[PDB]
Amino acid sequence: MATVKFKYKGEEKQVDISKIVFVTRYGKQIFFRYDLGGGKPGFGVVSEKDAPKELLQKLEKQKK
Amino acid sequence: TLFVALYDYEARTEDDLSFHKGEKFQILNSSEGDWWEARSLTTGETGYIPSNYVAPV
Repeated sequence: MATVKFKYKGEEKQVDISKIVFVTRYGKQIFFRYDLGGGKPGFGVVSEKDAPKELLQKLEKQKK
Repeated sequence: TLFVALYDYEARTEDDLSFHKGEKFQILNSSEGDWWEARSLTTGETGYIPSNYVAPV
């Protein structure tokens, strides 16, 4: 579908939404975890203020 | 350093832990990344907790 960009503790990276396990939006900052097939999982945080809303609408969907 | 949950959140998997507002967690590994694995002081269970939903006391 799409590749979400985040700042993993300062490490700017883009991971496919299809590789995300769970998404937890706070209403200010979105935190989630992804599982890369390259044998390297990690976490990702996206600001709901410093990032395009288009991608934010893909992270937290209805009944997530 | 105890962390208190500002908002309630139900886990979507067994990786993340479900908690309610006022929950106190014992941070085990904060160097794991964004999500930290902590042990609840009330239940005593382990799991990943969202740093955005908790606040340090």
